[PDB]
Amino acid sequence: NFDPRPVETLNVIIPEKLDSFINKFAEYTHEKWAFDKIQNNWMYGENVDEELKTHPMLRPYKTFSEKDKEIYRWPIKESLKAMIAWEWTIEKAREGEEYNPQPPDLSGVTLSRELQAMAEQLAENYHNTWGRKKKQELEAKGGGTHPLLVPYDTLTAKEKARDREKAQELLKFLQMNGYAVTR
Repeated sequence: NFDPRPVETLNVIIPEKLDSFINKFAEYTHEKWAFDKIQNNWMYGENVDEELKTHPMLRPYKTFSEKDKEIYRWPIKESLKAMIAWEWTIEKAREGEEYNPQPPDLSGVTLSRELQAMAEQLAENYHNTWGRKKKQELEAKGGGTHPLLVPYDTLTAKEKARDREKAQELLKFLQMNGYAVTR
């Protein structure tokens, strides 16, 4: 049984100051995506094409329209709104330690046990968001089920990994930019 209730973000307001973090982290997430594509021999094209390995978003984040930037900014805003809804504090406590994209490597950033615990809550909320969306999709398309429509805690480690990776990346990037996140 699975009744996912992701945190309701619609009326959560992110403080204006965090817009600098949103834009830097959006840029990073695009750069990481682009890096992997370019490593796999992808190139700029006017259309997405898996045969030719072209993609129109293989160019600098700074050249994007607002709409295209929002592709990366929206999920980050949704993450921060969850954190704010949970009454976590996010404060710039320290100076940050921070077409051929070469994004920062996050593999050397270590989260405290307590930040890892916070990453688990984020990960579960990602799963709940996907899950509630998936139930609506299924019903709109005529029913059926999906094997991952189970509570987060019941997922295997492999099934948890994508959500865990997402949550860690956000917290690591916050830490690298000098933010303390507490509850």
